[PDB]
Amino acid sequence: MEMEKEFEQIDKSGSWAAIYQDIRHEASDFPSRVAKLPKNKNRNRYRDVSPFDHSRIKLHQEDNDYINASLIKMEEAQRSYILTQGPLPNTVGHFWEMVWEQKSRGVVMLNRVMEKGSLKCAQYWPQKEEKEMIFEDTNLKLTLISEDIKSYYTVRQLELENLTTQETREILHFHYTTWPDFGVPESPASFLNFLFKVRESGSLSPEHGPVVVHCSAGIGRSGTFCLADTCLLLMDKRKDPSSVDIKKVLLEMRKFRMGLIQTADQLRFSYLAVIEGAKFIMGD
Ligand SMILES: CS(=O)(=O)N1C[C@H](O)[C@H]2C[C@@H]1CC[C@H]2O
Ligand SMILES: CS(=O)(=O)N1C[C@H](O)[C@H]2C[C@@H]1CC[C@H]2O
Repeated sequence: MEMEKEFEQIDKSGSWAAIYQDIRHEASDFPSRVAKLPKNKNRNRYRDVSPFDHSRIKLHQEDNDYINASLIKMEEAQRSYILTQGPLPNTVGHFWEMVWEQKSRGVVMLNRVMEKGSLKCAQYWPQKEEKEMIFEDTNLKLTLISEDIKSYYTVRQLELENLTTQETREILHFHYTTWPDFGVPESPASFLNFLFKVRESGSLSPEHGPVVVHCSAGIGRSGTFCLADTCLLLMDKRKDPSSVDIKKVLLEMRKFRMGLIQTADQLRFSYLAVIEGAKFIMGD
């Protein structure tokens, strides 16, 4: 079925939970043996969210190459994404090592450091220009260059230096700051505006390594971001945009990381975002 009228048909019939459970039942199951090794326990935030072995990002290190991060490669859309958990106190150096080694231009953050009165990820970037961060375990230096605070999101320019080689690179930090502590946003307008700002920066384009996108677990809000982006790109590429099937795209992405889209409300929100976004691109 088309999307916008499949949407109204699920609303009127109140069957979002059943649609979402079908996706959970059909989703891929692949091994994650490296994630579960005892030496990696303090490298995982949640015991039930792990990268698959076949798609995990490897650190360029011989001691321990493990990080909780997955490469999502979308062949028809010609886009790739790295989805990862929010960094832990003992993985902030690994996080920036991955950004460096994978040649990423942008980092997309969809959570606040504290939500619901608890810590959802480490403070992993510097908050003042004159107070830079040094990660001694991976030999990197990170400096805040500029910060632009807007009503729904903040963009930061960062400098990452590989202290072994003295090479430097400019990284863009795109921080969506207004996702509610509970539920999903009422309108997708600010989330779509944010997606378009990431696109306009070059951070999603083939002349760079994959964008790094995270929330707390790296599957829920993060899944919504890449699902919406890929569906909108496919609608632009194809002769028949109504042939894009958001459930099929989501199942394809779940071949590369488990659990993408965590609730039926997130699924409904993803439909809403793609529907509204397709009108602004031109459509209607
Ligand atoms: C009732 S439902 O399955 O269709 N469903 C939608 C409803 O709006 C509420 C509660 C439930 C699941 C998500 C949430 O959106
Ligand atoms: C058919 S589609 O547009 O919904 N779609 C094609 C796209 O390339 C992805 C995901 C999905 C089906 C498998 C794969 O080819």
